[PDB]
This record gives sequence, C-alpha cells and structure tokens, in this order.
Amino acid sequence: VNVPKTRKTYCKGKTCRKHTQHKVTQYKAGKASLFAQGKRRYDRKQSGFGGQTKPVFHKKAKTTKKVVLRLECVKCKTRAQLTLKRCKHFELGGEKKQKGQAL
Amino acid sequence: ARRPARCYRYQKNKPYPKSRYNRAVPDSKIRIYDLGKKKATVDEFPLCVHLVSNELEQLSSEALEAARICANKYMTTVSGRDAFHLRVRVHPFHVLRINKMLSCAGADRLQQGMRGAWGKPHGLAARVDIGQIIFSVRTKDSNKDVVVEGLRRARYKFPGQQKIILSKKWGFTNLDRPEYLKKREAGEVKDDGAFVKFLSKKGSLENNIREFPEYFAA
Amino acid sequence: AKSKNHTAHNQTRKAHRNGIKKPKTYKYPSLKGVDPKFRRNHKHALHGTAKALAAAKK
Amino acid sequence: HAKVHLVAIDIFTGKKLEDLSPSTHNMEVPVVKRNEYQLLDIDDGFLSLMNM
Amino acid sequence: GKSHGYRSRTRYMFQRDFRKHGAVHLSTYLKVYKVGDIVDIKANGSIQKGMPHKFYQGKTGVVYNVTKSSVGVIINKMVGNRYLEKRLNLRVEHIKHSKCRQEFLERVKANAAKRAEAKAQGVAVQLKRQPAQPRESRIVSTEGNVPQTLAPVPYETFI
RNA sequence: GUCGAAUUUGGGUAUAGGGGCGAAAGACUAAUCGAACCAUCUAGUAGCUGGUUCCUGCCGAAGUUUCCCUCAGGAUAGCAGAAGCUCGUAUCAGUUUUAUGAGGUAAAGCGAAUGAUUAGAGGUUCCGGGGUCGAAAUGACCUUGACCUAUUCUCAAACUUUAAAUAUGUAAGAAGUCCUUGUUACUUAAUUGAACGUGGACAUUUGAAUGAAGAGCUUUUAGUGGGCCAUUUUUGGUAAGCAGAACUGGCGAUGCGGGAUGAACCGAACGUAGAGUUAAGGUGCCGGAAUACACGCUCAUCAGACACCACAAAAGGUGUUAG
RNA sequence: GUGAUUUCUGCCCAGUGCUCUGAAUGUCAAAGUGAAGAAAUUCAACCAAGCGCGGGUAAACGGCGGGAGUAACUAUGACU
RNA sequence: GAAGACAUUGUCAGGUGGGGAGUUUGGCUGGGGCGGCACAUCUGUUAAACGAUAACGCAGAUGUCCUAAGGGGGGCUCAUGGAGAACAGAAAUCUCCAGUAGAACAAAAGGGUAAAAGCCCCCUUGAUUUUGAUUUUCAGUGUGAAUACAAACCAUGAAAGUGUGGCCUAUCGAUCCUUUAGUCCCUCGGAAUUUGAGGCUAGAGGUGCCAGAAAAGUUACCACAGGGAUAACUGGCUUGUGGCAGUCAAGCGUUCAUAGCGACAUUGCUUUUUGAUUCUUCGAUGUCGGCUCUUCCUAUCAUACCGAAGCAGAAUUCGGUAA
RNA sequence: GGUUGCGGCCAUAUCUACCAGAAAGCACCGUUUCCCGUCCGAUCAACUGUAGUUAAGCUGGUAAGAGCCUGACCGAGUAGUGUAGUGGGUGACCAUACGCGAAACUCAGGUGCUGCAAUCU
RNA sequence: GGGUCGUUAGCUCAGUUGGUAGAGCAGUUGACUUUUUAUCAAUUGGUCGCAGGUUCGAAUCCUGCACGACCCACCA
RNA sequence: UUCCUCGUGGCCCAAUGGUCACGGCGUCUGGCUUCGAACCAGAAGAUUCCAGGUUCAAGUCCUGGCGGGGAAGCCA
Ligand SMILES: [Mg+2]
Ligand SMILES: [Mg+2]
Ligand SMILES: [Mg+2]
Ligand SMILES: [Mg+2]
Ligand SMILES: [Mg+2]
Ligand SMILES: [Mg+2]
Ligand SMILES: [Mg+2]
Ligand SMILES: [Mg+2]
Ligand SMILES: [Mg+2]
Ligand SMILES: [Mg+2]
Ligand SMILES: [Mg+2]
Ligand SMILES: [Mg+2]
Ligand SMILES: [Mg+2]
Ligand SMILES: [Mg+2]
Ligand SMILES: [Mg+2]
Ligand SMILES: [Mg+2]
Ligand SMILES: [Mg+2]
Ligand SMILES: [Mg+2]
Ligand SMILES: [Mg+2]
Ligand SMILES: [Mg+2]
Ligand SMILES: [Mg+2]
Ligand SMILES: [Mg+2]
Ligand SMILES: [Mg+2]
Ligand SMILES: [Mg+2]
Ligand SMILES: [Mg+2]
Ligand SMILES: [Mg+2]
Ligand SMILES: [Mg+2]
Ligand SMILES: [Mg+2]
Ligand SMILES: [Mg+2]
Ligand SMILES: [Mg+2]
Ligand SMILES: [Mg+2]
Ligand SMILES: [Mg+2]
Ligand SMILES: [Mg+2]
Ligand SMILES: [Mg+2]
Ligand SMILES: [Mg+2]
Ligand SMILES: [Mg+2]
Ligand SMILES: [Mg+2]
Ligand SMILES: [Mg+2]
Ligand SMILES: [Mg+2]
Ligand SMILES: [Mg+2]
Ligand SMILES: [Mg+2]
Ligand SMILES: [Mg+2]
Ligand SMILES: [Mg+2]
Ligand SMILES: [Mg+2]
Ligand SMILES: [Mg+2]
Ligand SMILES: [Mg+2]
Ligand SMILES: [Mg+2]
Ligand SMILES: [Mg+2]
Ligand SMILES: [Mg+2]
Ligand SMILES: [Mg+2]
Ligand SMILES: [Mg+2]
Ligand SMILES: [Zn+2]
Repeated sequence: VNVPKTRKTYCKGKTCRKHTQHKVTQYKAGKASLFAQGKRRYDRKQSGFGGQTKPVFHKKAKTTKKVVLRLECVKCKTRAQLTLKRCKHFELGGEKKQKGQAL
Repeated sequence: ARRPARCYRYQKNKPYPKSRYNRAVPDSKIRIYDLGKKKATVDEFPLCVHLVSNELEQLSSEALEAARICANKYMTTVSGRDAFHLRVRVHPFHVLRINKMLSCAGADRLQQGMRGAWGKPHGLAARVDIGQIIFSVRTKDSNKDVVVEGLRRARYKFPGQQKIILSKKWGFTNLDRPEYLKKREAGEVKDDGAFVKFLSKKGSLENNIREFPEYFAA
Repeated sequence: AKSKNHTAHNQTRKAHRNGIKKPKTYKYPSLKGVDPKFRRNHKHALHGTAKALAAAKK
Repeated sequence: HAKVHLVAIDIFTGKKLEDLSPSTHNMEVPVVKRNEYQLLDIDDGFLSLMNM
Repeated sequence: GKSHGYRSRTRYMFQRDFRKHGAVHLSTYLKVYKVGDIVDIKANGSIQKGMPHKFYQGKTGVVYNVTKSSVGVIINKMVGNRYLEKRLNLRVEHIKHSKCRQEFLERVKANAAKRAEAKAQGVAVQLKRQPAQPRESRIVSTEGNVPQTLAPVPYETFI
C-alpha cells in the first residue's frame, strides 16, 4: 500500500486537544532486553537437566503481519500509534497515482 | 453397454437440463422433428391425428428416434412420401445421470463403493404427462386408415400405454373443421408457407386494410 | 462409523412441556439504550416536578 | 502413508541437494521474481543495470 | 463447507419490486413516529445502511426510541422454550405505520360517541362486537323467477 | 543322517538380566525368553467389559443446541423430581373470528426479461460465401449461411410477469379514553412540541369466541447427550429391511382385543371386582357369533379369497358379460 | 564383506559417509582484552575445536536414460 | 634409565555422540489406508413461499487489494446499433439520432444504483478520542463483522446535510512472555537520590487441527482392554453386472418378415458370477479345492411319444408332454 | 377553466404518427464592461424585455395504435393444496367427504387525479 | 467369453468428425546419354467388405452386419 | 477410476504477461572445385493440439474439450 509521510489528526496531548499535524513512521519491535522477568525465569528454568521446557512454535501458517503506524506530533512531541489491515507490500514515500498516462 | 430403459422409467427427480452449470452432456439421438411434405399448405391436409399419452413417464431420445424411423418408413413406403406431415411434439431436455460402476472380477479392491456417488451424464430424455401429445400427423381424409395403424405400429417403441385420437380440428390449427372452413370462406384467413395468419378486430386499421383485402372487398 | 448428524425431532415437544409463556410486562420499563440526551433532560424534569408537588402540597 | 522424496538443485550456488519428508510437513516455499532488466556499460567488477 | 452469512438466503426477499426501483417517495420521511406506536418491518433493498436482519422481515413491534434518522424498536423473538425481547435500531425506510392500530382507535372513539349518546337516554348502548350470527328467517317469491331445472352433463372429449 | 573325528560324554571352574551366551534360529539362560525368577512401590492407571442384595405408593424423561486432538468421553442448555415462597381467578392459551402485515414454494409463462430449442414465411445486403448474364458498376437472377419483421412446437433447483393452499408477525383497553394546566438544563420562531404529572369525567356489555383442572416466582440435583418406525414433502443412488433432511404420531419406556405368526398397522392405553354396551375384527368347522336376506359375474389340465404384508409387467384370447 | 577350483571382477565421487588439506575479510562458547558509565551492565575486537570451502575414496552405501530421420520390394537401421 | 613444569588429574565452556535413555507420530471417513477437507468462513441452490434445517450434495470463492478503489461537493451519462469525415480498412479520432442499463461499481456470486452508488474534476484525512447500548453466530459466552446514539475536535458543501474506512453479504486470533504508546501515575515494605525492575489503560509479535499441545517410522516376533458402534467367510434386501425369456418389425433368407434368424427400441424373471449396504455372529459358526455319498430344481444332452421346416431319402434345426 | 412556482400519489401519467392553441404566463429569442467557466458566452455567467416568433418546447385532441389500469357466473370451480378412510389400482397415479382456491386466455370499459400560493379576457 | 477399436490403388498412408477422394512407393510413356541405372515430367491404377437414418445426398457422421490388433477375467 | 505430465519452424527442444517466439540439425541463393561433399558470405519459414474469461496485452494467467505417456491398485 501507500501512506503519506504526514497526517493531520486529533492529538490528545493535553495541550493540543484538537487536530494537529503528525509525522508518521512504521513501528518496529525493538531489541528484546535481558533482565526482564520473563527472560530471567526462562533461563532459570532451562538451567540444569531436563532439556527444552517451554513449547516451541512450528506450525507457522500466516504469511503477512499487520502494520502499525507511529504518529509524532510537531507541537507536544507526544507519540500516538494506530494500526492498519494486513498488507504484503508497504511504503511511506509514495509516487502518487496518475490516471491519464498509459502503461 | 446401455443400461436398460427400466432404470429411468418414472419421474423421480427434478428436471436436470443442459445449462451453464451442466456444460458436459452427450448429444440427443433424435435430430429430425418434422417429416414428410412439411411445406404443405394448411388446407392441403385437413385430417389430423394425435398419439396421446396415458401415463406420466420419461421417453428416451433414441426411443423417440426409433418410433420416428419406423413410422416414417411405413408412411413413405405405403402412403407415399408426399401424403402426410409428421410432427413430434416433445423434445429431450432432461439429462439422465449414471454412476458407472466397476464390473471387473475383484474390482472391490478399487471401487470405493457409494462414497461420492454423484452421477455423470450419458443420455437425454423427454418428460411427458397424461394427455400430452407425442406424435402428430396431418393428411387427407382418404389416408386416415393407413395413418391410424401406422401409429399403432409405432406405439410398440414407447414404454407404457398410449392412445391414438382423431382430432376434430383442421390440420395443426386450433379451430374446428366447420368454423375454420367458414372463416376461410370469408377473407380473414391468409396462409403462409406452412401455417396461416388470421385477421383480428384489433390493431391499426390501415395495416389491417393492407392485407386481407378481400374480407373488406364485399 | 457414521452417526446421525442433526435433527429437530421431539424438540417441539421438549419446548412445549414448559409453555412458551410471554416473558413479562411492567410499568416504567428500563431506560437502557434510549437517547441519553433525552434521559438527562427527563431526570431534571422529574427533579423539578417532585419539588413542585412537594411545595404545592406543603 | 505416502512419503515424498525429492531432489532439487540450488538456484544460485548450483550444488545438488535432496531430502525426504512425510506428505504433510510444510517446508517453506520461497518467493522469487524474474525482473527483465537491461544491461548498461560494464564498469569494474560491479555490474550496471537498468530498470524500465 | 456450509455458509450462514448475515444476508444468506435473501436473494428474493430483498429484491425491490417490478417497476418500483429507484429512489423512495418522500412520504416515508414525512411520516412521524411517536413512542409507543406499533409498527411493522419490511426491509428496503436500496438503503443498505440500518437494514434489519432477514429474520425480522414481516414482523411487528413497538417503538421505544427516536433519533435523528432511525427508530428504536422492540421485537419478541422465540428462542428455545421462551420469548426474549430484542432491541433494534432501524432507519425509517424499512418502516411503515401499522394501520391495524389506525383502524383500532377509530373504534375506541366511535364507542365513546355511542356510549355518551346512548347514556343521554339510557338504552343499553351495547358496545361489544358480535360474530356473524346465523341468518334469520325469510321468504322467497317465485314471481317472474320460476325455478330452473338442471341436469348433469354427459362426457365429451373436448380436444 | 553320521559313526575316528569340527566325534560323544562325567566331574571341577568361569561368564548373570538391558546382562550373559549364540557355526546366527531372535535361538538358549531350571516345562518361563523379541528381555529369567522372588519381594516391594501396588488395592499401580483404565473415556473399556462384568456385577451392584427388601416391599409398597406418587411423579416421571433423553439420543437434541454450543464448545472441547471432541466422535465408545466430558462441560453447557433442554426434558424430570424434591423443597418450597407470594397471592386467590389474574400481566393466561400447541384454539377460532375480525382487522392488518410479511413470503416467492405448488401452479402457471416463454407471439414477457435471460438461457435452451424444431419448423417454415416475408424482406434487407453500399456489407457473408458463392455461382449464372456479365470486363465491371452503389447492375440483374438464383443458392447457401447470417441480420431484421411477423408466425409455430417444447423446456429451467441455482429463469420469470403473475401467483396459491397449509404454516407465520401484531392488535381486540383501567398500564384505557377525553378535558384543564404543572415540571424540564431537551426541542420549537413562539407555552410550540416531547416525556412525566396534578385535578375532573367515564365501570361490570370495560370493548370478539372458548376454556382455565388455580396464577406467578426461586433454589437444588439424578439420568440423558449411539436411536428407530409410519403418513406426507424431499436429497444421492437403478434399488435396497441403504444412506441423509422437514412436520406430526408412535416404539424405545407399553401392557389389552384384531392382523394365524411380529416394537412401529387398526382399535384402545391399565388400581381390585360385579352387571350392561361397543371399537378395530368377524358369524361353514377348528372358534364366541345368520350354511342370514338381495341384485349380478366366474369353471380355471398352476382359479380366487382383504390395507401395512409378504410381489408381478409389456402384449394377446369368436371364453363370457355390459356398453 | 564374499564363500571350493576355472575364467573374470567394466563405467560413475553428482548424493550420503570416511580421510587429508588449513596460506585464509567465513562462522564461534567459556576465559581473557578495550571503550562508555558511579555500578549493575552494555557495545566492540580477538578466538581453539567443530562446521563451511577444496582434493582422494565404489572388493564403501549405492547407480548405470530417452526422442526422431536414414540402405534400389517390404521390413529393420549399420549411420546421423 | 626415559620424560618434565609438557603430560596426567580436578571444574566449567564449545563440538561430536540412535552406542544408550524418555516420549510422540491430529480429526472426519459408507471398515481402515491412498485420495479430499465437507476442520474457520462467504454467494446461489438442495431448503418443502416466516425463521431453523443434514450428506465425502451441485456450481464457485477467502487467508488478498486500495492515500485512494475512503469522505464531501460540482459537472457529465453508460453497453450497443444506425447514419456520415483524408490517409483509416471489421477494429485508430470526431459529430448526430436511438438507447431502463442490456455497461460500470478491486475480487467469486447475488441484491442495489441514471441530474447515481457509474465517468471527470476540486478540497481533504471521520481509516480520529472517550467508553458504553444493540443485531448475527449464541449458552443469548467469547472472537469476527455490523447498526443507532452521546460528549469533543475536524473535513466538505453557499446550505440543508454527509463522514467513526471500502454500496451490502467473507477477507481472520485466548492465557503466559516480549515489545510499543499514554499517564509521567503507583511500588521496591528500616530512611533517602539516581539507574534498574515490577504495576494501570490501549495496540503489535500466533497458534490455518483456525475456543488456540511443542512431536518421524516399522512389526508376519508382538501384547492388553474392548468393539459385531467396524472390514474378509456364511446368511438377509436389491439386480447395476452376469445369465435366461418375452412384445414391435427395418432387414437376412434366389421371390417370402416370422422354415430358421432378427437391428434400432421396449417389458420381464433368477441370485449358480461380480457388485451395493452393514441387519445377526469378533468371551471364535473351522475359511479354497480335490476324494466319497444322498436328495432336490428345469432354463432338456440322450432315451419315450408327438407338431413344424428352405423335412425327396439320409443327416439336421425349432418346439411340446416330459427330471 | 388556462398558466406559473412548490409539490403528493407515482404510466389511466409512458411511447409512435398527425392536428389545434384567444389572453396572460412560459418559451425560443438580442448583447459581452463587470462577477464567472469552458477548445468554443453551445451549457453555465452577467445585462436588456428592447429588435421578432408561436416554428419549436409545453398543453389539449385524433388513432378498429403499442403499452398501462380496472372489471366480468370468459376460461374455471380447472391446475394446485389442508384434513380422512382396512377407498380403487400390481404400479405410475386417480375419485370421494369436509374446506381454500389460481395463472395463462377471451370480452368489456378508461387514457391522470389532486394540495397551497400567484396571475390571466 | 466381455470391452476397446483399425481396416482406403499391386504396397504403405493422409484422409474431412456432414459432398467426393490426397501423398509416397509401384508400373507405362517421354527427355537426358554411345545406349542405360540414377534424375525430371506426364499418365495408369482406388465404388474405400453388407444393410439403415438420410443433409442435395453419406467411403467421409453414427448405428447394427466382416477380418486383424489391444487389454480383461473365481477363491482361500 | 483417480492423480500427474506432455503437445511450439520439417525433427529434437528452450521459453521472464511487455516484440509473431529461441537454439541445434535441416532448407534456399551466391562463392570455391571438373563435380559432389567439407568450407566461405547471406536469408527465409510457427494460426504454440481445439473454445471462453481475465489483462491494456495473453503460447504464457486460468476454466471447458482432443491426442499421447507415466504411477496406483495392498490386509483378507
Ligand atoms: Mg543455577
Ligand atoms: Mg548446563
Ligand atoms: Mg449423536
Ligand atoms: Mg458433519
Ligand atoms: Mg418481494
Ligand atoms: Mg572332555
Ligand atoms: Mg526373524
Ligand atoms: Mg526354556
Ligand atoms: Mg479397586
Ligand atoms: Mg483444543
Ligand atoms: Mg458399550
Ligand atoms: Mg427459494
Ligand atoms: Mg413447476
Ligand atoms: Mg403465468
Ligand atoms: Mg427465455
Ligand atoms: Mg395471518
Ligand atoms: Mg443420581
Ligand atoms: Mg444435565
Ligand atoms: Mg449433561
Ligand atoms: Mg454413550
Ligand atoms: Mg435404551
Ligand atoms: Mg402402544
Ligand atoms: Mg360356533
Ligand atoms: Mg391386459
Ligand atoms: Mg373380454
Ligand atoms: Mg552362506
Ligand atoms: Mg566470549
Ligand atoms: Mg577454525
Ligand atoms: Mg530409542
Ligand atoms: Mg480415524
Ligand atoms: Mg426459509
Ligand atoms: Mg453527485
Ligand atoms: Mg458477538
Ligand atoms: Mg456526526
Ligand atoms: Mg466507492
Ligand atoms: Mg458501510
Ligand atoms: Mg493479538
Ligand atoms: Mg509485562
Ligand atoms: Mg475448534
Ligand atoms: Mg514405536
Ligand atoms: Mg500384524
Ligand atoms: Mg452390524
Ligand atoms: Mg464385501
Ligand atoms: Mg439385472
Ligand atoms: Mg442384464
Ligand atoms: Mg455382514
Ligand atoms: Mg468375529
Ligand atoms: Mg460363543
Ligand atoms: Mg459346527
Ligand atoms: Mg419344461
Ligand atoms: Mg548451397
Ligand atoms: Zn500534540
């Protein structure tokens, strides 16, 4: 799909409380950190004899992932996020559609 | 190789005609529906006889073909090729299905039985009702004795019981012999190559003037 | 080894053992789902009305 | 049950590979695309390509 | 596999009419609905928004809410061994006054008229309706109407 | 079979159970071996098979919905009992009538939309294939295919103008009707409306029929979750005492009289007795009851004799009867 | 592994193993090293064996193809 | 004598390690397996004119696509046919007339649409925030999808209005953990500050066996609990298939239908073939054939007695009473 | 009664071919500085009502007209269907009792009605 | 025994899924050359085994009636 | 019966939705040689086995038909 790099939308930043200009970028997961309770517990469980203790997913079935937008307000510098349907191809910088021209 | 006709004698299922959903059928064994001097005028063959049904069954296409052939053969050889007009009044539009079944010795190792037993088309048939006409013949009054038994000789090719009737009508028209005769006495009867048109009291008067001139020419 | 898939047999009898009695009716039915803009008015309408009757019969 | 045994050549390296699996295992099927480029003047060991 | 969508088996039920396609006549929007009106439901296939589910076609209920473009309706639905009341929201295009009531309250005001009038002289107004009574006696003359004798008709083929 | 040797054999000794031993059979290891014997964990676990002990009285079902690595099992809803509680002829009903809605089946239709399909007829070619007169012509004549116009025969579960029967929604008042003026932050140009009210007026003919064996409400829990048969509608299949659906009635869970015989058919459902009358079925005898009465048909060198039911067809006969 | 003697044991290392290379921008654990920070810690560089890359190996496991035209009767096809 | 701070030994870490240990190897299914997905869904039909309604029923479809193919406003009307204009002809561009949609609306199909929902143009991001109520599946749970409001901030149009994604019916996901946004809010329990960690609200990372285990095979060396809920013998219904017999008559037969044959059609019988289903038996009915022995059927090879022939005699063919 | 503006029901109102229309209204009709939009003042924009014409639009009438609407003991109590029988038939199917009841076809009649406001020999 | 079909000039064979027989080999004649084989040209030779539907009609369409090829055939 | 595969210049085959489409052998013209080969210069030829839908375009994308080839057929 194609999504513009800017968008004007409601910003609940306690100072805007109205439609404002928002910069948009694609959300990405972010590196998983150690010392989280989950990782610490999982490592504790794996230590010692017994082998693999937690289930490991294999039956992958879905090909795509839902895309999530990261909105940045130009005034209050607060971040809001919203999602879209599934899509195989995604893109911010978009050459707009042109009708009259040929193939 | 043909499954005996007793397996499809009665109307057990809804009509299953060729269409955009059927799309794969054989061809009807019958192709000819009008026999004899089919260009004869309406007034050439006054007498008309019908082969009517006394049953609610399905008549196979090749059964119709065989009766057609036998009747035409007899009429042409005996009464002459230009003494009668034959018209069959049914068409094979119902497709018959079959579940062709493995018939070898030891096929049970492969047959899979009744699972997924939707049939395949192999034949066409026509659905008839009690009182519905199958065959129709129009001739001269002098040829009735030949025709009536020609049909009687033909009835043996269809399954079930079928009567033979002498219609009180003129030719293939929907009018009685005298009432039609007087209507052609006046001018409102004007024939075509095989059938005839009639003047009506309705319509644009100028157009009604254009044809049937004698009816007004009193 | 197949088995009977579905049927509605005997279901009508099963129902009719205990009558299809209508649920009930009441005065002053619930205002759940009605126009809240109308509710907000009505609650003050009664608020004033009771005060009026109280002062009138005082 | 029917078990699949198949032989397949590597697209890029050219080496020959094979395996066998029961007819249910869903191994990943890659996505490819033939893209019809034009070749410009050849510089140093790089190439030089051309879209439409 | 099976298929039970929101509009399944509605091929003919939502076809509009013959020679009645196009826009809706304004009288529907000129209708006025009060709370407590009893009203039937007949879905209009040309207005996809605010349609009723196919089960409620041809049902009748009671208005309980009025909004800018829709009306809240109460419908009694039989499920299992009882009735449950269902609350709907329907645009006025699938809505038309049930004239059963419109006929009914004419009776109410008519009986009011007869009751007061007959109360003015006390002659037992007799308001209740009665079913079709068995017709009372009468006498029939033959003057200029001498009875005609009939007879069964024989069989003729008539083809 | 072999019988001077890879021969046979006594006694002592060594190898011990996931171990030994094997000129290899998964063979032998104390009648036990594709993992010896003894005791303990151990009364191991079992969605699986068998059994489950006295009497009487009252009520009395389900093989169906949804979810589950669920399909020989569970949870959940339903059907049933028990405990009752608030009241005293009602905010009722597997019913009819009046009024008023909705439906796309049965039927019907194709010289009405779509699709299929037999046949001729009349035109139209600046324009199909052609031929004849022709060098050709936007020239003439025939023929075959289209195209158009008026007709003709037959069709549709996934076609249709029209359109039933049976089933199906709502209303037939007191929580009602009419008059006056009070509240509101809602609404209106506006005390205009909307909703809720004060006060006043109208009762047993208070707004169709019939019945009501009391009406309404709450808790808790057993069993069940393999169904089958009959009429009618109907799917796959040539068909089946086949497989799969809809409504109702049964069997299961049910005895009694009849169908000789039978779970489903007909009649009719049950405390213990006496008397009277019948249902379906019968009245030559077995066998209770007229070898009753009356009008006709039939002689069979395989007659016939009662629904479900225990089968018969196409086609023939100066046998016989009536048309 | 094969199973007296005689006569022979043809071609294939692409695949699975085995073995031998290690001059190497391949990859890498613990330990150790460097930088940031106040510290937990984070990020880097380096890194043995192993794997990857490259040879040998069939009396190792094993394998050892199709389609057309063609000769003075026809047929077939030495040949292509 | 040799060897030497190297071996060896001890502890961690990477590699190798069916030699050995533990465990698994979905469900539906006209037995099981192979096949297919009817396993989550959508359109039409089966579906019997409210709703609901099964089968490994029929014809198809989904795990996408779209900053416009969303929203508002304005202007215009499509497919096709006829008639005309240089190259240009059957198809290039332009004009007129007819044109109820026969076109188009992302996709499968069905509804719906003509100053539009279709084509062109202009401006925008309502495809936004806060949780609620309701409809479908339904237990009246969840998920998905959808409807009508309220409180804000906006877009478009002059305005009434419209807009909470795609004209409507499908296009998708629980607990734990990780991660992101908001609040910068609460806690680290002897008292403080800063890192770090843990909490509240709202999303993403996926379970397609789609209410959601992490999972390869063989057994004829096999074992246990069971199942006639389920296959191979036998038995029962049916007769497609096999076998046997009729009815009509185009022809064969030097002429001539029926001396003897008999196509295209059509009516039947049998269960000695092979099929369909799974009703009885899986706490066992001994399952091919050959040998011997008894009885029964007739659809008659011969023998007995007859009729017919394209029966001169001989030989032969058809048929009848006959087991 | 005619006409105009806004409509309600939505063909008895549509379609084809001809004929007629006083007055007013409506209409065609003349022009391009301004606001405005197009390839083009053709549509749309603005000004005049002056220069003209009922030719057209529109309204009404005519047609053994197409269509559309209504009705009829025309077709037909036919097709179909609810309930019952130890009814008939080998069977396909069919009559009877108590009830409901079409479509096609034929014939006859009709060819817009109406609300509010304004104007008109 | 049942299905599946194909047989066309002396020989092989395209035949066109519904109108009239094609091609090659063969043989005869002619040109070439001292005559020939090779090469080229031109003829010759096919009612496509018996009956029906029949489109104007049928080798060609199929149906039954010939000969030669392909596969099928208890059971435990 | 199912499932799969294949059909393209005379022959064998290759094919990017974006050019009537590619190679090798073969064929034709000219050259060398007394001549034919080999050799040297150049060319040409295909309704992608029959009908529809999609696309702007389809050999290709797919659905419906024809011909050919391969696998399956086990516990009784
Ligand atoms: Mg530790
Ligand atoms: Mg460890
Ligand atoms: Mg069950
Ligand atoms: Mg099922
Ligand atoms: Mg309708
Ligand atoms: Mg010794
Ligand atoms: Mg062994
Ligand atoms: Mg032993
Ligand atoms: Mg115990
Ligand atoms: Mg689960
Ligand atoms: Mg059991
Ligand atoms: Mg329907
Ligand atoms: Mg019908
Ligand atoms: Mg009709
Ligand atoms: Mg049609
Ligand atoms: Mg009703
Ligand atoms: Mg219990
Ligand atoms: Mg329970
Ligand atoms: Mg339960
Ligand atoms: Mg059970
Ligand atoms: Mg039981
Ligand atoms: Mg009983
Ligand atoms: Mg006695
Ligand atoms: Mg008879
Ligand atoms: Mg007689
Ligand atoms: Mg040996
Ligand atoms: Mg390290
Ligand atoms: Mg290394
Ligand atoms: Mg193991
Ligand atoms: Mg299974
Ligand atoms: Mg329904
Ligand atoms: Mg618009
Ligand atoms: Mg829900
Ligand atoms: Mg809004
Ligand atoms: Mg749109
Ligand atoms: Mg929407
Ligand atoms: Mg999630
Ligand atoms: Mg967390
Ligand atoms: Mg599930
Ligand atoms: Mg195992
Ligand atoms: Mg075994
Ligand atoms: Mg059984
Ligand atoms: Mg069997
Ligand atoms: Mg049979
Ligand atoms: Mg047979
Ligand atoms: Mg059995
Ligand atoms: Mg057994
Ligand atoms: Mg036993
Ligand atoms: Mg025995
Ligand atoms: Mg005999
Ligand atoms: Mg050359
Ligand atoms: Zn902001």
